[PDB]
Amino acid sequence: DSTECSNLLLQYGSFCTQLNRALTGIAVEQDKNTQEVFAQVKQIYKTPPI
Amino acid sequence: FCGKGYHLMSFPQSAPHGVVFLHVTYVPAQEKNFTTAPAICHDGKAHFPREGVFVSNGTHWFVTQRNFYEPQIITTDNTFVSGNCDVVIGIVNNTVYDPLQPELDS
Amino acid sequence: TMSLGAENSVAYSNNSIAIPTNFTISVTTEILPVSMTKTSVDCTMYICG
Amino acid sequence: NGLTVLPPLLTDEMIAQYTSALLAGTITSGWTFGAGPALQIPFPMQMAYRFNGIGVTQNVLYENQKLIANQFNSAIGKIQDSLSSTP
Ligand SMILES: *[C@@H]1O[C@H](CO)[C@@H](O[C@@H]2O[C@H](CO)[C@@H](O)[C@H](O)[C@H]2NC(C)=O)[C@H](O)[C@H]1NC(C)=O
Ligand SMILES: *[C@@H]1O[C@H](CO)[C@@H](O[C@@H]2O[C@H](CO)[C@@H](O)[C@H](O)[C@H]2NC(C)=O)[C@H](O)[C@H]1NC(C)=O
Ligand SMILES: *[C@@H]1O[C@H](CO)[C@@H](O[C@@H]2O[C@H](CO)[C@@H](O)[C@H](O)[C@H]2NC(C)=O)[C@H](O)[C@H]1NC(C)=O
Ligand SMILES: *[C@@H]1O[C@H](CO)[C@@H](O[C@@H]2O[C@H](CO)[C@@H](O)[C@H](O)[C@H]2NC(C)=O)[C@H](O)[C@H]1NC(C)=O
Ligand SMILES: *[C@@H]1O[C@H](CO)[C@@H](O)[C@H](O)[C@H]1NC(C)=O
Repeated sequence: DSTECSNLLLQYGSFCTQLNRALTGIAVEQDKNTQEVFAQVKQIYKTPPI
Repeated sequence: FCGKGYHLMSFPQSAPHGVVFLHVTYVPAQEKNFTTAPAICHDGKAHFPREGVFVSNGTHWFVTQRNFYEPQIITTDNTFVSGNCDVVIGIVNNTVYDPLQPELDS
Repeated sequence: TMSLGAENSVAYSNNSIAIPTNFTISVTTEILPVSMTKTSVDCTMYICG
Repeated sequence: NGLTVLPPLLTDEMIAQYTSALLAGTITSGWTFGAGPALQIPFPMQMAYRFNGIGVTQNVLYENQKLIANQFNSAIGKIQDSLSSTP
């Protein structure tokens, strides 16, 4: 929560934007991985009761 | 791997820094219910389809290829014999035609 | 809450089969990236001009 | 300290539902649902088709169907026991 630290951190440029963008890309990539593995059918099939 | 459905062929197209594959596939359509059996019991022998499947439209039994409905008469040319009728579960009784049978008769 | 898909109870029984009577020749697209832009950076010129 | 854990888009019950749909499709329809419409087929007939895929005649599957079903059930039970007994 230090304002002085953030003001000094702005001297280094868009490093924080790069790191947040990379982590966001990883986070959406995990959901894409789960979609690719498990969501390969658009019909929810059910077994017969017997 | 090469499109949704049974893959027939594919065509490449160049793209900016990439490739586009046009996958030509065969999709089954207009399916119909049939009554099926694993084997046909004839003369105390069990008959199994050589390449197809036994189907019934309600009254008559035929053999057809698995991926397209093309009913054919169950003969000794498209079936093979293995064992008697006592072992296979769900075997049904139907005649099996012999192509040689009209030949020696005449 | 997102719907996974439409429900499709397959009419399974021990002596019934479904045989296709027709077919559709379906063409689908698959786009795959192959290469990137070849970029070269002069480290001395970038840092120091 | 600025770390957050985002929940996955698909919850565990929906992933389980997807696996259940895949299991129901491969049990009631074989490989037909993966290539188009789901075509029902009896499971011994589907197993016989798979037997032909590996180059074994259908008669072998039909004649030894009770033995094959017993072996399959025993193997599935052994899988559950092996998972429950191995850390
Ligand atoms: C099942 O298929 C057979 C073969 O096509 C049908 O038998 C034919 O039916 C037509 C119309 O009744 C007759 O004109 C033919 O002479 C029949 N052929 C033979 C060899 O019998 C049969 O009707 C079909 N059954 C059902 C319920 O659809
Ligand atoms: C299929 O055919 C077999 C033989 O033609 C039938 O078996 C006979 O069944 C009758 C009545 O149950 C018995 O009296 C005979 O002794 C049996 N013979 C043999 C050799 O097993 C069988 O019942 C038929 N199945 C159907 C469904 O019609
Ligand atoms: C094969 O037969 C089954 C049952 O006779 C059909 O399944 C029914 O289809 C109707 C129409 O959508 C549904 O309202 C029923 O609930 C279904 N019953 C079951 C048990 O699934 C099936 O549609 C038939 N197949 C074809 C290609 O006509
Ligand atoms: C199999 O499907 C094709 C379409 O994929 C059917 O062809 C259509 O037939 C209708 C009426 O016969 C015509 O009005 C359409 O113009 C046809 N479409 C095409 C692309 O040719 C064909 O009739 C079907 N065959 C069977 C036996 O059902
Ligand atoms: C199929 O099921 C019916 C009842 O649902 C039963 O009478 C018949 O014997 C069964 N056939 C086989 C081969 O299991």
